Amino acid sequence: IAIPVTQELICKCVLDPKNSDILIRTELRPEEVWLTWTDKNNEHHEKSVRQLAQEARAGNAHDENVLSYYRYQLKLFARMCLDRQYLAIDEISQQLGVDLIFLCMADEMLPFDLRASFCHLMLHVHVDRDPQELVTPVKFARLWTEIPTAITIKDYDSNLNASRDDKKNKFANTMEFVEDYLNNVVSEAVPFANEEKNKLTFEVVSLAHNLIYFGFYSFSELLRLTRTLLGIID
Amino acid sequence: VVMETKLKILEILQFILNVRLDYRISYLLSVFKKEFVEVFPNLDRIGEQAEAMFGSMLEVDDEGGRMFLRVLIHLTMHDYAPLVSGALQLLFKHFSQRQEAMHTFKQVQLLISAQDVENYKVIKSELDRLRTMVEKSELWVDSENYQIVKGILERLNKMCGVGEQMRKKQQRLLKNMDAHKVMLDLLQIPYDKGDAKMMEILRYTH
Repeated sequence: IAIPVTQELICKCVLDPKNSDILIRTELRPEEVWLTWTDKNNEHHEKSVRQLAQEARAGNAHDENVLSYYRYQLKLFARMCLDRQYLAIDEISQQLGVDLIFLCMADEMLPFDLRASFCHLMLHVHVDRDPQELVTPVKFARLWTEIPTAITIKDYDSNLNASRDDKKNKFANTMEFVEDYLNNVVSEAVPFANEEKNKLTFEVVSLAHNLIYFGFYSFSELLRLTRTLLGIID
Repeated sequence: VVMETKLKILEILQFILNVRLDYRISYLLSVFKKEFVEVFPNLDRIGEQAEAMFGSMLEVDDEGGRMFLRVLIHLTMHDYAPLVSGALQLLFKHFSQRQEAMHTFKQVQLLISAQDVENYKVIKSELDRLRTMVEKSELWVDSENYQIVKGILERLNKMCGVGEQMRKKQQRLLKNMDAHKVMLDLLQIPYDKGDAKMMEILRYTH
């Protein structure tokens, strides 16, 4: 459970601009993302995340170390954005947008642990905010006019969409990525064999659960996802 | 991690089943409305439709419900207590679809009268505004926000109404509108002693 006092103190201390050096900065440029970091000395190094992963697979010690540092920084940011702590959620959102996080998430060449960290950051930063709120799947008060003479799956989905507040969906790409990843996982002979893949699977399933409880999915999409989830279990 | 993801999937499946129950209730309401409008612009036909809706398309698994049962039985054998409890609950609730559907349908509220529609609209707006204000509690723990909250509380208090015949309907509508949850969440807001506006709004909520 998040501790508001220490969390706020750490937010104030870490996000202080005077401590901007200790944090690696990721920038999206024409479309690839580059990480820029300052070593213990007053020197700056900028390199592509894909290149960092390539050399880490090769066996470079410094590149692996900086990748691990970035992963732990992402974990710290995600922990800082727990229980809707906005003083840091806004800073992370401005520093890290939806598009950049999704780009880092979808790519498969990057290590699984980093993808899981990005998924956790996405869940704790953007999924849970003011516009999103828990929705009861069953409602007891129904207007006489709103009842349709003929009801089907498509009509029910249209009614749910009408009930939805935001016409524009910022997580459609995330939802498609989640569906594709779950389909790929169920396609695997062993759903839970690789330790690294298990963490990413846990992050994506948690993201799907939180999106579902927030009403982001339609009935047809939920029904389709049901079979894939059951195949994942067994 | 495997147990955690399995538990999350179980929760997702429970939500899916709840949505299916909601769709079934909507189907019953639509059939009843169609029958009423056709006959009075019959019982056997609607009964046959209701019996037939229960298990094709509204299937949790493509195997006709078998795969769900095998998955639940397999999960019940795991050592993780929460997973076993969830699997047992889902298995028990899987064979009580008709009972749950009828129980949910028995509590359906229509709000036919225009006055009922106006009450629903105003109550929904006030509850949404109150919940939005409650979410941003830190912004007004210690401005016009207090006046807005007081006005919303007074409007809801007036909406409660008078008269037993009207009071029963108003209370039923409020209960169906999930006002208790938001009001109790407001009551749980952190407070500092000595803020007169705060005890005033607390008394209004009480």
